[PDB]
Amino acid sequence: MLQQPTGGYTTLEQFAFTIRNDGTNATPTQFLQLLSYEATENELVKKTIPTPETHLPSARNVPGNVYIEDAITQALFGISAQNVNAHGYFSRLSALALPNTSARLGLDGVIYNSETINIPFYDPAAVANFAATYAKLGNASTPRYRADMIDIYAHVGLELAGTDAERAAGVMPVKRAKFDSWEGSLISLSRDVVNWKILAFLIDLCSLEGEALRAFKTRNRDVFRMMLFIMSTAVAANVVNRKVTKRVDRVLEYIGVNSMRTAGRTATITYDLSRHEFAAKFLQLTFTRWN
Amino acid sequence: VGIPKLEVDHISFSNVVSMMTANIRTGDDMAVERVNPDDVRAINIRNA
Amino acid sequence: QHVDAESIMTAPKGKLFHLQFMDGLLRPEPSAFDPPASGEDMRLIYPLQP
Amino acid sequence: VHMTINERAGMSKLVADNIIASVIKSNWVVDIHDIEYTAEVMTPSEGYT
Repeated sequence: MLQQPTGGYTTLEQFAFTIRNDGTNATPTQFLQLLSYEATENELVKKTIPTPETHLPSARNVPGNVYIEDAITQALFGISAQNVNAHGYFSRLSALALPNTSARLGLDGVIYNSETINIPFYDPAAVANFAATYAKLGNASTPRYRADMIDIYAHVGLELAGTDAERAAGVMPVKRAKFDSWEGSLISLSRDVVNWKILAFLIDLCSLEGEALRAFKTRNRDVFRMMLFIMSTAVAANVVNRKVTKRVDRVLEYIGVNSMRTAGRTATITYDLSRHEFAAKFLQLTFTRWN
Repeated sequence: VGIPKLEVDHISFSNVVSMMTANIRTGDDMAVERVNPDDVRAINIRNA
Repeated sequence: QHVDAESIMTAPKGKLFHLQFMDGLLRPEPSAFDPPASGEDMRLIYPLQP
Repeated sequence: VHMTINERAGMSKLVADNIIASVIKSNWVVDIHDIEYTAEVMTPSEGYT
């Protein structure tokens, strides 16, 4: 079980997160700086977010040994995922929040019926509060319940390049990111983030309380910023390379605006239409719960 | 550290970068339609 | 084999017919350049087992 | 929606169709303005032709 560590499940250290800065790994805090910010004459307003309708898909138990945690990490960051929004996996998960259910979430991220001995997991109460909230994403696709997209992205930007006087205020000028590069760097970081066990960071974002939370948000303010950037890459429209001195540089065109497609079909990772339907309803939950 | 393969002056046998497809074959090509404006009388030229 | 929605309302009580269900997990998606689509497929039946 | 059309110029016959296909499945109320017609009243029997 591992019970739960007080101060997070992310303070354990068995499973952490390191972006591979080429031949040598690093920490998310250490990577953010290699990037600078260019203020352009465009402005976004921080728009309020609507509440999420409470109606997570009912319990079914088809027998699949569903890799729910693996599926989640794949769509947001994964390189060209397929059938991400199919209905069967989530429905199975929602069974989890149920008081008294022989169905334990494996530590490795695989869900089971009944149990096992050889495999340690997360105590049933930690997962109960988790699936209470991320089961809802399941039906994000329905015509009626479906979430926005062209507007949640007014938040992505403040975090990635949000100046402190800017996230203190409401409006931030449209920025333009640019950082050093190794050519295959955009895909390379996206290939890397896929294995962070992003389950651990979320299954504890619903279990931590009033003080343990105040300390959690003030430390992992990076581990969040990271997956936000890699995600904001697929969305922004034009990638321009600058050849200076003996250096080479990647510019991400606009941090805060949904172009609606492409980014660079070759220079980065792309988002299908069944991705904007997903990544959107995702951010609508983590953001709200986050703040 | 590690001098580039050129400007050092000795022949060697190193690596390359390849791919799998024939490229020109997808069984397709850009297929676009064009609809004619209609009358030649009322077409706008004056956009400067 | 394809059945009809009118026959699914007149089938004798104890006569078990087979009706095949389509998979489609492993199917290569279309190329970037090709004709689009207009108001497509509607499916009318569902098993509740599974 | 209450989508109104002023002129059918660049109506790609594919997307020129997709509007009608959306009238019968989303209750879309469309419009046209350049069409002339001389329809006339008809009697019960004899019906349409």
